[PDB]
Amino acid sequence: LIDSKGYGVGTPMGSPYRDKITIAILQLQEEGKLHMMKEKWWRGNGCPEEE
Amino acid sequence: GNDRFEGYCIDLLRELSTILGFTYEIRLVEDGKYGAQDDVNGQWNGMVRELIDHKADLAVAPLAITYVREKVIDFSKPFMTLGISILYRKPNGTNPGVFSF
Amino acid sequence: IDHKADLAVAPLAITYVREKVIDFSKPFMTLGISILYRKPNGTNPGVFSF
Ligand SMILES: CCCCCCCC/C=C\CCCCCCCC(=O)O[C@@H](COC(=O)CCCCCCCCCCCCCCC)COP(=O)([O-])OCC[N+](C)(C)C
Ligand SMILES: *[C@@H]1O[C@H](CO)[C@@H](O[C@@H]2O[C@H](CO)[C@@H](O)[C@H](O)[C@H]2NC(C)=O)[C@H](O)[C@H]1NC(C)=O
Ligand SMILES: O=S1(=O)NCN(C2CC2)c2ccc(F)cc21
Repeated sequence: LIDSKGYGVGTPMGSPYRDKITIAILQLQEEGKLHMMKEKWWRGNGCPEEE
Repeated sequence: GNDRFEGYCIDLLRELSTILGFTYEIRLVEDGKYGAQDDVNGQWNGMVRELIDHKADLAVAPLAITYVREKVIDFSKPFMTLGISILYRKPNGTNPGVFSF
Repeated sequence: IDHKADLAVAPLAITYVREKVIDFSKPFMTLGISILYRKPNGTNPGVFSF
């Protein structure tokens, strides 16, 4: 990796939701749902080199 | 409706709707950009323009946290980590090695 | 919480429970939980391995 960055639900400048989205992301991450959704989409065909 | 879409950031937005409690209208951004301050005058494009102008409430999309976007909108705290990396073809040849023995 | 501090510059990992009582900044280092264990002591094939 060249740098380290990250995504994020963008809210307008001073919205009251960014302190409620932050809670509702940290809740999903400890429950393992942010990994459960990523394994549902980013897998696809698990390409081998098989040979 | 909202039933037109699928994917990661649609399944994320369902889970944010269940926990916090709201209804949501997923609207495609009209520009097709995300955010870019045009250096000739200074103006935003895409989603970051539609959050400064308060035409949106959330921006659930691959909207990477950068230094310049954070001074004009407020991001949440990351739902996915990453970095810039090089994409290139696999080399489809084999090393001959005639002295392989 | 008792306002005896202003910053908490330390390895204070962002968790769900700490975020509801204090406000973190946005991460200066990324990580995860991982297993620490000894290396297996290695191979040492003898010189009379044949
Ligand atoms: C199919 C082809 C067969 C052909 C020959 C068959 C004949 C019999 C052949 C070999 C018989 C050897 C006995 C078996 C030993 C068992 C293993 C052992 O103990 O290893 C010991 C090795 O230390 C040695 O014992 C080395 C001795 C080599 C013998 C020389 C071969 C015969 C010479 C030519 C004969 C013709 C001469 C012409 C007329 C004079 C040490 O144990 P280790 O833990 O395994 O070592 C690792 C530890 N370390 C690294 C610190 C050391
Ligand atoms: C695996 O390696 C460890 C690390 O060396 C071995 O344990 C000790 O090794 C030190 C080396 O400085 C000795 O001073 C100690 O006396 C060793 N402890 C003992 C012998 O109880 C360990 O023996 C190795 N184990 C295996 C199965 O290879
Ligand atoms: O853009 S951030 O919010 N802050 C910067 N960093 C760490 C410095 C690498 C990271 C590291 C991982 C992320 F997911 C997000 C960020």
